[PDB]
Amino acid sequence: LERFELDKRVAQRVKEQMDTNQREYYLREQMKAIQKELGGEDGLSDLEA
Amino acid sequence: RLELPVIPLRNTVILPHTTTPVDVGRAKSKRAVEEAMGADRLIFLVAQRDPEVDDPAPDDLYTWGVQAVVKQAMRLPDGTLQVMVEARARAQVTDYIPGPYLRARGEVFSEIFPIDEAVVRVLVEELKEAFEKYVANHKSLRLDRYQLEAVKGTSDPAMLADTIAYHATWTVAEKQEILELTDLEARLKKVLGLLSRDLERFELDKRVAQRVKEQMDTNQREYYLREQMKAIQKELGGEDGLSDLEA
Amino acid sequence: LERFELDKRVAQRVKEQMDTNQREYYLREQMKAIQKELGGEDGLSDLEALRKKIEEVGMPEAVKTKALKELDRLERMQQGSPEATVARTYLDWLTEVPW
Amino acid sequence: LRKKIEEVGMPEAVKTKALKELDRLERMQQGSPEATVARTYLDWLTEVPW
Repeated sequence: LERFELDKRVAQRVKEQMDTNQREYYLREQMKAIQKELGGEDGLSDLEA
Repeated sequence: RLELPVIPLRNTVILPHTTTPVDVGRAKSKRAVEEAMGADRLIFLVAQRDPEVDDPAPDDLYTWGVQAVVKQAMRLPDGTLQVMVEARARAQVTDYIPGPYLRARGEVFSEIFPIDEAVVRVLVEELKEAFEKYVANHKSLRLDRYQLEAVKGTSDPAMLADTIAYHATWTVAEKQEILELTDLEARLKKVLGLLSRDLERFELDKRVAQRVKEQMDTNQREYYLREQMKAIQKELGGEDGLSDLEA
Repeated sequence: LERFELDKRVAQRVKEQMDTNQREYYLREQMKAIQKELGGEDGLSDLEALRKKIEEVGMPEAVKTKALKELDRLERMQQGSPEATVARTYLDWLTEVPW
Repeated sequence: LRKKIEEVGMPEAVKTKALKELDRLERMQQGSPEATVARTYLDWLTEVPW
């Protein structure tokens, strides 16, 4: 029963780990979505020149 | 105007002729509410700073108070007394006596509003248009749609402008910036500019939403095509050839 | 008549510059806020002090430009194997060369 | 290791960099390389008495 309980706790632990990996990923992609929009502000109409 | 009670603003700015609650959470301002019930119900609402020191400090107050005849004043005495205000007009806080609690003199009723009510009520209509375009696109700020029944069927442009200014929710400092202005005509310019800025933020939300879906598609299919190409490379006998001194 | 039309256009465009400034203000809030929250205290305020300093470090124009480009290629790497440290030491060099 | 910096006497610069590498902590300490190298620099510094 003890090793049942430790397996339950480590299963919930890697569950929380995976959920944090995913949530961090969505926040990282949101960060890069903010990040894209400064070099394109700088990069404008060089091409016609 | 007559050392009327300074009952502070708890994260609000009380605008002329709109109902917005005022309570107490301290005995100090409860004594201002006691003289509000004692000086025959004409109080002097002064804005205090972002989150208040537990005593009203002299650095708390700001220049423009508002004149408010108390509509309702509930007695729930445990340190909280629901003294309601539907204000009359703003005024400049002339001086301040340092407390606790603080006294303040204030200017007379602001009953001066400019001429050409045709252009001002066209601006009222345009502000109604912009607030319809704002709330129907900003449900995202947990905004409400009974705030647009509170603009239709009324003839006071002051009550109208204060209705759209408060029910377009933002920080206390910008409502105080609205409370700075004595003109009827530039106050709607202020509200329109702030809502145009926040619709620009809604457009920002749109473009970063587009970019987030783009990043999902690009990074996933890049991983997809990399493992495509490397499976192809391990199908070929170019796995043999990569040996030089190994060879 | 044309002068008052120019008055209204200038007032609306000053409001537009305010809206773009406040949009950029929120975006800078989010870039520093995420690289504080999803970063290591902005690498002990490295990005903050440098974006302050690119102004403060008097430089020529294209050099200021390239410095902001160093700013833009970062704000995603401060744990990093060189991808942090290469642009961090290069920002630190071209701040500490006397112009 | 948060208590450690004012548990052990320091010079000002060692104190301040110890506070710095304290600040980069308090997350996952098994991966995430800013945290583990902050923990190592916090140990290798703050366990030097002064």
